[PDB]
Amino acid sequence: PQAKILSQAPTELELQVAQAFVELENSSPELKAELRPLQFKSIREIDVAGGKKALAIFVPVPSLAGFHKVQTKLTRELEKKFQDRHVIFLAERRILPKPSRTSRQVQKRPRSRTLTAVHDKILEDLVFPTEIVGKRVRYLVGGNKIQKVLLDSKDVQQIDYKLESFQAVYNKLTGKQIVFEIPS
Amino acid sequence: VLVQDLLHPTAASEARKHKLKTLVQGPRSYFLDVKCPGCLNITTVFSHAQTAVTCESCSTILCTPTGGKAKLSEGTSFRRK
Amino acid sequence: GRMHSAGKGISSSAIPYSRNAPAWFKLSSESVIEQIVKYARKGLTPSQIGVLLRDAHGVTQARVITGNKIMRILKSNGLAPEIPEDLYYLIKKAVSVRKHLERNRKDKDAKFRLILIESRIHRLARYYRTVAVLPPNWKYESATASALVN
Amino acid sequence: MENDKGQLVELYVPRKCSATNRIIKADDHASVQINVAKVDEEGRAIPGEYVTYALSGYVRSRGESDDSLNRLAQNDGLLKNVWSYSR
Amino acid sequence: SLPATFDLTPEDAQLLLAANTHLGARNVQVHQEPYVFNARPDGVHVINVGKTWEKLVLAARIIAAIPNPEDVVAISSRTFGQRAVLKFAAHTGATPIAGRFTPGSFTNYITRSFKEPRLVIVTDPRSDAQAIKEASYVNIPVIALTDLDSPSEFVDVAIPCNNRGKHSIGLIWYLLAREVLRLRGALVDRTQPWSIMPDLYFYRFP
Amino acid sequence: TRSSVLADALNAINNAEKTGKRQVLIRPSSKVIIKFLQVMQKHGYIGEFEYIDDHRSGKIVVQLNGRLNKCGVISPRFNVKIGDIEKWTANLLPARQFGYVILTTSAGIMDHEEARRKHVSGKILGFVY
RNA sequence: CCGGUCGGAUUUCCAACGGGGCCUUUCCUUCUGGCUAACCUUGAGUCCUUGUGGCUCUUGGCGAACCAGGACUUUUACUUUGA
Repeated sequence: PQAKILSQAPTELELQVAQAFVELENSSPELKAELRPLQFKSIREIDVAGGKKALAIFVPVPSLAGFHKVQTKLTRELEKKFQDRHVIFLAERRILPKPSRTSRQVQKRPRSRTLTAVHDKILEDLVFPTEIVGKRVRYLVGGNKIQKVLLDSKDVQQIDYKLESFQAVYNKLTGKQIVFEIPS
Repeated sequence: VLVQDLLHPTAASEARKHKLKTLVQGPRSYFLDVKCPGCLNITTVFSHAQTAVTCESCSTILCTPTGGKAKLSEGTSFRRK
Repeated sequence: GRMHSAGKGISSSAIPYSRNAPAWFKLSSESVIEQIVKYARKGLTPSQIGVLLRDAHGVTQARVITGNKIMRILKSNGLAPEIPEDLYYLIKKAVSVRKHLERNRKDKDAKFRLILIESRIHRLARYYRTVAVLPPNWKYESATASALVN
Repeated sequence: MENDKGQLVELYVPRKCSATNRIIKADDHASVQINVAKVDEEGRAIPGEYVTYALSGYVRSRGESDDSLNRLAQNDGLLKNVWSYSR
Repeated sequence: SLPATFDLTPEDAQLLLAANTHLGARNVQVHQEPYVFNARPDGVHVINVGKTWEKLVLAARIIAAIPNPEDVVAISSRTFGQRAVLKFAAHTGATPIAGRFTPGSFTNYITRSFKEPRLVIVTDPRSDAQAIKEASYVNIPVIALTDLDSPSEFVDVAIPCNNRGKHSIGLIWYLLAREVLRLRGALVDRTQPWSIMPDLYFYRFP
Repeated sequence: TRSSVLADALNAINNAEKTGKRQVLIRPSSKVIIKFLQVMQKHGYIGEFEYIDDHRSGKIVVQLNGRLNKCGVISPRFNVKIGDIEKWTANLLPARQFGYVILTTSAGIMDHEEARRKHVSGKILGFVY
């Protein structure tokens, strides 16, 4: 209940959300089985432009499909539990470097560990459960370059108030700029 | 014309171009939820489907294939996807 | 622009944009990966499988709903044919014109539509030999026309 | 163009077009230049003030002149709702 | 930058739809496709009248911006216009041209008919292009009364009309002639209607 | 059939700036198209551009000012030494004080003044004025 | 910029233009020896406010410069500088 949900991570600020995890768990008798066997790796906190903060959960990789079946109806439970926050659900990928010409030969890296193959996934989980329908990258005159993410138009009322916070976490993790844009 | 916004084309003209030659291409087909009077069960079906399908239980013909789009049979109802 | 012709048309399917399942799919990968092998035992190509799967059970692409392609699934379960499928169809087409020739001899025309069909087989066979899915002594011949499939 | 000391040493700098930024030389004898009249609060016209447009020789010959007027004028608030970017 | 007194009067457009001037020809060309509102199921296309007035005040903002009011020239060669040009040029001061244009009259100063204008206003540039083509040699801007079968080469600000009816050719001169005087200060108030009957500008033969 | 992608990604530009348009549409994009474009953009010859992607190889939509006379490509990419830039530059360019020829060089794709003060050389790629 | 003057200093700051360096999920891939400076280990000499202070003495952990054995590691084309 306390050292369960983590994996070698003693820090109180997620121990309380572990405490928050079991408090919704035991009050959910029809769910406490399927809310049980999950875990998460770590967590981090960052501030947004709405005068408040946000949360990013780090989950071990193959448990992503496990989290997504319950992803909706636990999200706002912490939002009413803890205030002025925004909880984000991210996986935890791994990026091998690129072998230079004069380098000692190791096993050849599969494509799923390449730097441009993590970041395009690290958008897609972050905007769950709505879908991306197209992208554009814009090349300015002053040598700077920002992108643009066309989202879908169905469930966006769940997420539309978080789009400023989304630009914070993606800027912090990468160093890139994103303007979300929902056509009709 | 000499000046035109190529990146935000009008939806009224995109409907007329060829399947390939729009901005980002895609299908113009869909899927139907057809029902038979007898078995009263559902079966998804392609629109331009080229094999004459039948229900799994009520072994009765459903959609004759020809040309470019399949023609449905009579005495049946349908609904998009 | 049509090798061994002079036509210039363009008409294929146009693959949709999303690399995910549609929201109107209500099944599992396990409950669909076995209908592929359930028709492989009926002796079907990949080509007949997918069109039968799409027009009946609504799977748009096995590529996206299961993690693999069709032939990869069939190779893992040992249901794979020996000769690759496209090459086999040029062979079967090549005998039907050959069988016509034992009954016809005053056709100067369709003599010179067989040297075209045979020419596309050496093109196919160089590639399959080089990537090594055919053993490097595979050769086609008129005697091996009436030998390996016939 | 100007020398080491600093003074301009052309003969005289020529007029750029306004629809396509070309350059209009001394034998472009279809190079129209057009003024319109500013307006008054009562609804009259000032006799001395203008807004000036210069159109090249070849945006007129192809026939692309009037649309290039409507594009150019509407940025300066002369018209409203007669030209549209997303065609 | 033009106040609400310059907006379209509901009384004004009552004339235009009465005058049947919102019926284009049955074959658009590729340059005038912004001017078409919608096609009728009969086969005709309906001009956008709110566009044909918005590009009507613009021409008068060019005609009023000239020093000498005898440097405008207005031309027709069809029968249907060559009264309306005269009463236009009557009480404005332009130098009208009716009937036949003689060739080489904007070049070749040894003719007696030699002129050196500042604008040119044509009606039907299909069957009138001699004045169009010669003005291309000597830096003369031009204004036309364009149909939807109108070769719009060399032609700047272009009033969309119906060049088939008889009222509709005349009326556009009249509303142009009404508006050019208001800008000069020769009238008093925008909101008062014009004292002259607009049927004066028409054409009639026994 | 389609052999060089860059060679007709610059043939699409000046073919639709001789007619005085303002924007063009390129297809397919490339990693060496974009960097050729990014050196005609830090010198002012073109405006800005956008990259579509459609999961195959994207298109590009470029915005042209008024300032290009010609941009081009040199098709065997030969091997420029370092004493031989100034014979390539006395032949391709209209005058001695403007225009550029750009190179693929072991420290990136750059123009020919920028390669002088870094003291490198490489293979030729094209020109712009 | 500053000259400050019985053209050369620049106290001193600015624009560019090229170069290092670290940190960001991320570059030589290491090993054993000496080996030299360097942090430190049992701990003071050394001399400065008195020191397990370093400097450096003593045992002891090391990275750290150099020689020597290695130890293994796809291969070219082109271009830069040298003999």
